[PDB]
Amino acid sequence: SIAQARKLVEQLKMEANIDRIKVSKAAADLMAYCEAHAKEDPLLTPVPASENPFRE
Amino acid sequence: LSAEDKAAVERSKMIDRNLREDGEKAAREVKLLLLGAGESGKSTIVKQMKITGIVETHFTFKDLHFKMFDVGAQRSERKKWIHCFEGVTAIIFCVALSDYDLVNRMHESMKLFDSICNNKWFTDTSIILFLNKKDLFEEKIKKSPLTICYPEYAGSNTYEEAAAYIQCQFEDLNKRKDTKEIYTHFTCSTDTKNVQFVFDAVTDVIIKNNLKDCGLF
Amino acid sequence: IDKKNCCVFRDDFIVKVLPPVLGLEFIFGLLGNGLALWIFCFHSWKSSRIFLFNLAVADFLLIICLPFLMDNYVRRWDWKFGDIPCRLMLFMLAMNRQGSIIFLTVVAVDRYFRVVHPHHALNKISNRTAAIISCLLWGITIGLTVHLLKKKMPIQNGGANLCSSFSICHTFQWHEAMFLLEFFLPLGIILFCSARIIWSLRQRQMDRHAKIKRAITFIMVVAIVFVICFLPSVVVRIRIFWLLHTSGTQNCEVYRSVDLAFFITLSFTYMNSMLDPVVYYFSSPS
Amino acid sequence: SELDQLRQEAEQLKNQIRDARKACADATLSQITNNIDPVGRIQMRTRRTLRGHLAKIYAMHWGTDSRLLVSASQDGKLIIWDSYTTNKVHAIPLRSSWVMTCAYAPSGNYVACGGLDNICSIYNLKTREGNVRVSRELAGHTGYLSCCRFLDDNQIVTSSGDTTCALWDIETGQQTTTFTGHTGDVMSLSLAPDTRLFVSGACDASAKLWDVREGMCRQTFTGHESDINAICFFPNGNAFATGSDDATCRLFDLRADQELMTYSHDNIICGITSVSFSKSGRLLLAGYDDFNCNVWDALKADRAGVLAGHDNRVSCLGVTDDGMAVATGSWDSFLKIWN
Amino acid sequence: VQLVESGGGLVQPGGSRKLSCSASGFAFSSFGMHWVRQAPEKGLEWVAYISSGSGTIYYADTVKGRFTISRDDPKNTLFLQMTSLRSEDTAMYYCVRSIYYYGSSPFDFWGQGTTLTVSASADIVMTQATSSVPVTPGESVSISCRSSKSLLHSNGNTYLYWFLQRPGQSPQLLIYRMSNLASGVPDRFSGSGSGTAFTLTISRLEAEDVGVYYCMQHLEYPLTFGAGTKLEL
Ligand SMILES: CC(C)(Cc1nc(-c2ccc(O)cn2)no1)C(=O)NC1=C(C(=O)O)CCCC1
Repeated sequence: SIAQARKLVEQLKMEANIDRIKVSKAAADLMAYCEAHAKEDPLLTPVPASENPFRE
Repeated sequence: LSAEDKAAVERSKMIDRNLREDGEKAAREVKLLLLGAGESGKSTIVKQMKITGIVETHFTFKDLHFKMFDVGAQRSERKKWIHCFEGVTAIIFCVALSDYDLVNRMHESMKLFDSICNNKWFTDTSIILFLNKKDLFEEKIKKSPLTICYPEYAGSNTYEEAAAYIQCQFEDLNKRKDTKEIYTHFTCSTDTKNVQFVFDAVTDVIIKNNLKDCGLF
Repeated sequence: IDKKNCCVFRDDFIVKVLPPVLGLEFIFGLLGNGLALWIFCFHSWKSSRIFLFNLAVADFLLIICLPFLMDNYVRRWDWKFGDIPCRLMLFMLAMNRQGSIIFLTVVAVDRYFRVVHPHHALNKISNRTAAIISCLLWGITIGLTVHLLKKKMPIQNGGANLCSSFSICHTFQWHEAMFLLEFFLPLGIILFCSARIIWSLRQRQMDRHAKIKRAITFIMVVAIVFVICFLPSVVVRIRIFWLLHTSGTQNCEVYRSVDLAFFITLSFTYMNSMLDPVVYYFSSPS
Repeated sequence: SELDQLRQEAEQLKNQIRDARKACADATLSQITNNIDPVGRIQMRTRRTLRGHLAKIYAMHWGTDSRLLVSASQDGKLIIWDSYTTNKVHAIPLRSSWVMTCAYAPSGNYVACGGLDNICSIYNLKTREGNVRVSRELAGHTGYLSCCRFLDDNQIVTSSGDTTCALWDIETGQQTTTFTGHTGDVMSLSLAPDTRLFVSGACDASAKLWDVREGMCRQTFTGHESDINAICFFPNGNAFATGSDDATCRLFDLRADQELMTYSHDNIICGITSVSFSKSGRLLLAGYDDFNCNVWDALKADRAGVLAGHDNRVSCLGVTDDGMAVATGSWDSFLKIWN
Repeated sequence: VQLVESGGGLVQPGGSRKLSCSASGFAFSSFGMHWVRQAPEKGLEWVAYISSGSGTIYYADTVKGRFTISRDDPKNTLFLQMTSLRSEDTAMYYCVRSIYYYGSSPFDFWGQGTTLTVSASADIVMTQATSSVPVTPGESVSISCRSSKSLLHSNGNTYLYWFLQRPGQSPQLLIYRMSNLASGVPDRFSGSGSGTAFTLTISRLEAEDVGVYYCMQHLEYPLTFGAGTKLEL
C-alpha cells in the first residue's frame, strides 16, 4: 500500500529538491574537459609506432 | 624473440588444447530446451526421463548424452535471455490438455507457443510438443465439453476428435511451416516410450542438420 | 613395338565429331569449374566441402590440360611436343580422372555416414584429419600414376608419332584391369551407399519438407550421371578384351570400329567432368 | 489512500519535473558544439585477434593495468587474455555454462561472473595453490543475473533480471543494500569514476542514478522510448551514455538531468548492445546488432568511423583505462582489438 | 604447500640413485619444477628443469646428458634420475616450484631438500662485490651485484631475483624482477637497478633477517647463481 506508493512519492520528492544548473554550463564544462585532455587521448590523436605497445 | 614468454606461450597452447577438447565434448553432447506452463507437467516430463535459476538435467539414452535446461522457474522477460538458446538442438513444449477447464490457461499456452514458434531466434530449431494429462483430459472431456474455450469447435464429443482438434489448432500457429517441423506426441503412462520419441526426434533433427552442413539440405 | 603387338588404327572420323564436343566441354567446364573454385576460395572451411574443393581442383586440372589432347585430335595423330609434355599430360589426365572418381566415392561415403549413421565420430571430424585424408587420397593416386611417367617418347606409327598408352595391345597388362576396377568398385560402393540412404530416409521421413527430395533427386542424378558417363567406355573395353582373347595372335582382322567407338565414348569422361560443378556445387543452396 | 489521488499526485509531480526540464533547456548541445572542428574520419586496424572461444561471447571487461582482459562465453569458460601477446593467462571452468556477464576487479585479484544463474560468482586469481576456485557464491537474487561490477576488493554492485538492484559484501556474502526503484527488468550497469554513484538501465525505457551509500536514487531519465540495453559513465563522471533497442544513443548529464543529443541515422534500424567512452570521452563507441561497430562523436553526433571486422552481432565493447586500444567482442567467438 | 624430498645417503662413486620428491597442497601438474644443488661450502647451483607439460626439458652444461629428469603428473610426485655420479657431484639438492605467466612469481617456494654425500662458458656470471658484510639490528645495509650481460630484455622486464637462506632451513624468494615482493615478504624490503647494476636495500633490519643473500639471472636459461653475502649479527 504505502511501501510501494508512499515510499515512491517520498523518493521522487527527494529527487525534485536537488538544485540544478543551466545546460550551457554543463556543456561548457564538458567541452573544457575534452579540450584539456585532447593530447592525452591516444585515439583522438595519432600516436607514434614506437610509443604504441601493439605495433608489429 | 622470447626468453621467458616461451613458457607462457606453451601454457597458452596447453589451455587452447584443453579448450578444444572441451568444445569437442560439448559438440558431441546434445542440447535440449524445456518450455511450458505448469510446474506439475514439466516435473512429470522430467521424471519420465529414465537414465535457484535454471535447473539442468543430464541423462543418457542409446549411448547419446542428453542435456535438458529448465527455464520455467526463471521468471524473467523472455525477450532478453531467449537468444542464449540459439544452438539448442530441439525445444520441448509441454502443455496440460486439461488446462482448458482451468482459468483460459489453454489460451495462455497457445499464446506462448505462438510467441516461441514465431521468434526470430528459433527460425530453424524444431519444436517438440508434449500433450500432458491424457487420462485427465479424457475425464474432463467426458465431464465438460471442449467448446468452452473453443467457440469455433464443432464436432463429436470424443477423446480422439478433441485431441485431433487440439493438435490441429496448435500446429497451425507455426507460420514457418516449411522451415520448422513440430513433432507432436501424446504422453503415455508406460516408461521408455517418451524418451524413445525424444530420441527419434533428436535423430531426425540431427540428420537435417548434418545434411544442411554437407549442403544437401 | 613396345615389345608387344599393339594395333593402333587411323580412322578418318575423329576430326569430325571430337573437335565440336571437345570445344563445348572446354567452354562449359572452364567457366563452370573455375568459377566454383573461385567461390570456394572467396568463401568456414570445415571438412564438409574440403573434399568438394579437392574434387573441384582435380577437375580444373583435368580440363586445363585438355589443349594438348585437343591438339592431338585436331591434327589427328600429329604430336609435335616432346617426350616430357606427353608423359606429363598422360600422367595429369590419369591422375585427374582417378582423383575425380575417388573423390566422388569419398563424397558418397560421407553422405552415407552423415545420413545412415548420424551419431558417429566421422561426422564431426576435425579439419586437420580431413586435410590428412585428402593428402593421402592424392598420394595414393600419385603413386599409382607414377608408373607411366617413366615411359619413353611418343610411339611411332610408321610416320607421325603417337602417345596414348591405351592402344589395343594384346598384353592385357595391369593398367587396363586397374582402369576396370576404378569403375567397378566405386560404382558398387556408390550404389550401395545410395540404396542405404534411400532405405534409411524414406522409412521414417521424406513424406514432406520438399528440401529433402530436392536433394535425394540430386543424389539420384549424381548416380545416374556416373553410370551413364562411365559405363559405355567400360563395356566397349570389355568387348575389346573379348576380341583380344578370341583373336589378335593372327594379326587382328581389322577390329577397327570398336577402337574408334572407344575413343568417341571416351568423351563421356570429359562430359561428366564438365557437368560435375553444376550437379555438385551449384546444386547446393549453400 | 486510493490510486485516484496518488496517481494524480505523481502525474502532477511529473508535470512539474517536465516543466523544470523545459525551463532549464535553453540551448541544445548540438548548436553549441559547432564552434569546434569536426574530429574527422578515424581508421582503426585489428592489431590483435583473440581466438579460442567456441561459443557466443556476451561480455568482456578491461583490467586496471590495461593489458589483461576477461572474456565470458556460453561454453562455460572464462579466459584471461594478454592483449599484448594474445596469451591465455587463465582458463576458469564455469559450473554453469549460461553466462552473459563478467567483470574484473580494480586490484586484479578477483574476477566476477554470472548469467542466467542467480549467482555472481567470484574467483580468486592470485592464490598460492595456483588454481582458480570460487571465492564465494552470491545466490541472493531471484531473476537472471545481468551485470555485477566490482567496487573494491570487498564490495561489488550487482544488477539482476528482476526489478531490484543489490550491493553485495564479499566477506559477508549478504545484501548490504538493495535498490527497488526500477519497475522493470534491469539490463545495463555502470559505475562512476569516483566509485560513489552508479546508473542502472532497465526495460522500462528509463535510467536511474543510484547512490552507493545513501541507498535511494537521486535522478530519473525517461528520454528513451524502448528498453535500455546499454549504459556507461562519462570519464568526467557528470554524464553517461546509453544504448537501447530503439537504435539511438542518448547522452544524459547528472547535473541538468536533460537529454543532450540523440545519435541516430536512417541506415541504422537495429538495437545497440554495449556502449563506452574513450579516455577523453570525445569518441563514443557503440556496438550494434548488425555485423559492424560504429564510433560516434560525443559532441558533433557524426559517424566518425565504422569497425566492420565482425560477421555476427556485437555483444560487448570495452575501452581500456589507459585508452590506447578498444576491444570489441561479438558472437563470432573472437575478440578483436582496434586502435 | 609442502615439498617432501627423499633419496639421500652415502653413495659409492660411479653409482646411480633415483631421487624422488612428493608434492602436496598445490597443483603439481600446472607448476614447473627446478632442481637446485648446494655444495657443502659453496652456494647453490641449478641442475635441471621440467615444464608443466613435461616439455622443454633443459639441463645445465655440467650435467647435460649425464642427468635426466622425469615427472609423473597423476602420481603428484617429481623424480630426478642421476647416473654416473662423480666426486664433485655431492651436494644438498632442493626441489623448486615455478609457474610462468604475466605477474607470476617463479621460484616462490623451495623444498626442504635432502643431504647427499659421495665417498672420496657462454653463460651469464654473477660477480658479487662482497662476500661478507657486518650488520646490526635497526640499521640499513646495501647489497650489490654485477652481471656480465645486461638483464634488461627488449620487453622492459628485468630478470632478477633475490633469495634469503637462513641457517638450518631452505632458501626463500625475497624479490622477483627487482620490482615486486613475494607473498609473505615484509614491505621494508626494496630493490632497484639500472639493468646492469643491482642494489638491494634492507631497511629496519630485524633479527630474523640474518642469513646469506643470493641472486638470480633468468635471461639466458643456463641459470647461474651468485657468490653469496653472509650477514652476521
Ligand atoms: C594415359 C591414359 C590416361 C591411359 C592410361 N591410364 C592409366 C592409368 C594407370 C593407373 C591409374 O591409377 C589410373 N590410370 N594407364 O594408362 C590415356 O588414355 N591418355 C589419353 C586420353 C585420356 O586419358 O583422356 C585421351 C586420348 C587417348 C590418350
